[PDB]
Amino acid sequence: KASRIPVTLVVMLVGMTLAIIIDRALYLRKSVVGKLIYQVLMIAFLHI
Amino acid sequence: VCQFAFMPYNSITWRTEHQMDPMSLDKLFGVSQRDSFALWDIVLLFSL
Amino acid sequence: FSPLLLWSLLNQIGTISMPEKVTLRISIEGYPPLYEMEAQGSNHDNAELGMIKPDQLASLNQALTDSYTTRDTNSILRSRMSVSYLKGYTYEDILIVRFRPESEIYWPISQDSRNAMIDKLSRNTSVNFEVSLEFTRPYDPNENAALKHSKSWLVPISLDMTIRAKIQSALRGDPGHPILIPQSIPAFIQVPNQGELTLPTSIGNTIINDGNPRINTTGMEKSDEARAWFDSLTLNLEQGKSQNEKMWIATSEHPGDQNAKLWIKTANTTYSGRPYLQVVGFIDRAFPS
Amino acid sequence: VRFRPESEIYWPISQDSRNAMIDKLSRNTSVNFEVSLEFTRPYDPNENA
Amino acid sequence: VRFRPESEIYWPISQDSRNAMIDKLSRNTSVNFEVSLEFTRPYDPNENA
Amino acid sequence: FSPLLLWSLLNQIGTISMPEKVTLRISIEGYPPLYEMEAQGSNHDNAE
Amino acid sequence: VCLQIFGCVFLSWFDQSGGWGKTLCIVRQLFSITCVNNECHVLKELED
Repeated sequence: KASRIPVTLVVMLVGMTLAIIIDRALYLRKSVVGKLIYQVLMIAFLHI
Repeated sequence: VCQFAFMPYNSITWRTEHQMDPMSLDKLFGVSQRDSFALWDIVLLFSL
Repeated sequence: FSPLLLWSLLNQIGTISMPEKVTLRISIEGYPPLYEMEAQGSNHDNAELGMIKPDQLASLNQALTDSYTTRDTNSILRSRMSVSYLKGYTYEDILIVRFRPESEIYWPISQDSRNAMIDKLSRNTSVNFEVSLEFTRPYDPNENAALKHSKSWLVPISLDMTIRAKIQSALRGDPGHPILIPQSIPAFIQVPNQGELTLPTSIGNTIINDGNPRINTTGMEKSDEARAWFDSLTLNLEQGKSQNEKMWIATSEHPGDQNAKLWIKTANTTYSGRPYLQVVGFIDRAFPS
Repeated sequence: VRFRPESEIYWPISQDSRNAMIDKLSRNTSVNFEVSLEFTRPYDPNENA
Repeated sequence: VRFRPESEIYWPISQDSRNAMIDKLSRNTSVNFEVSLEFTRPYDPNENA
Repeated sequence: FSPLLLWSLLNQIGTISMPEKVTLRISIEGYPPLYEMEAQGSNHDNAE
Repeated sequence: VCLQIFGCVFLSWFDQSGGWGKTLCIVRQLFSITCVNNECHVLKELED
């Protein structure tokens, strides 16, 4: 089958868009600690 | 050492029985038949 | 992102019921059937139709996975494909049908029609033996219809004069003369959600060119290779009394090694002792809404 | 199409059913002879019918 | 609708099939009597069915 | 108010003909019928 | 090259019944002993 698009695809697209927004906000506000924490959590989540 | 032929998972029967499972023990551990080649490990070691 | 989630949740995958009644018919084209049989079952207590036991499925899987040689590379791919195709269906989606060897009804044919068959079978007319299988499922309130999958196979009778004379003598009523029909009902068949009976071409290829008695397929057309792994049938006529009742007994015979582990072992009838006619059906239970 | 003049199968009618048919044909009941023709084509994969 | 009590056709069952039925009815097999009713309407040109 | 009247007049209620032929069958499952019968009528002169 | 000629034609000598054969099969398998040449016919009776 695999014709139907699963809800995991749309929820992960939403998560990616939220990540983009968070990165833009972090760059705008100039928060090094927040950027480091975001990178650590994002890389752990990516690998897992 | 795990790429030897006398490992239980390297036999033909085990590979045939566990060719469609995405989370097989050999696949999970990262060591399997790899019938083509193993090159980029050498490249990384030499670059380092 | 709302239209995407709305589309994803709106669409789902349904489920069609396991088929209930299976019918078989063997005949000569344009004439009343030679052998008509049907089977309906409760799927848990009946023996003519039921789900495959886990032991039989495990034995079949082992026989399929151990069918290769350690020299040729292409046999590995064929065995892998056969095992992968078999693994797609669990033991609940595979059923076994056992047709009784004896005909259900007495042969309802006129004397003039039988004479017409004999005449048509005499000089030069090419008649084709017709074998029909039919699967029907229980009614579903979702769609106001009863799904029904039917398949018909035609096999030629050849132009050999001595064979045609023997078949004519057997049809007339002469005792001691059987009718041999090669390329008959398949051991393994697959019923789809909406289409027609499709052959498991992977298992067919494995049977054709993976066992020790390899079947020669050099001088054959493309339409015959897919039919080359079918089993042969033998029909005998039993009369007993003078007239008004004529029975046809049909017996199957697998091609190649008759005792190979690939084939599912058959069972014997509890009222006469003749072996059943076994058909293994793979059922698809998914339609894309 | 050339249909054979002779019937294909022997007439499967019960004695009591034949008597009922004769009775229905006797006094005043209007019985209609019915003739049916049927043509069927080979299956086509395009339409699942 | 008034169905005639008498059967329409003579019982077309084989001796071997009857023996198989008797055997199936003998020891422990649960056989179910099945009754089917069917209503069919005249053909309508609006829907080709 | 034109779409409402257009939809109201476009959609109507049809009529299906009176059923003609009625068949009954009594049997044991997986066996030829024990009692098969059918009835067709002219609806004004027939009695079945 | 001198082990290929030994293994490819004298494979029948590798068929000890039991005991020492278990270690014999292990050493043969870890020495990678087979018929690399494809023109010659692989010995047939040692299928098992």
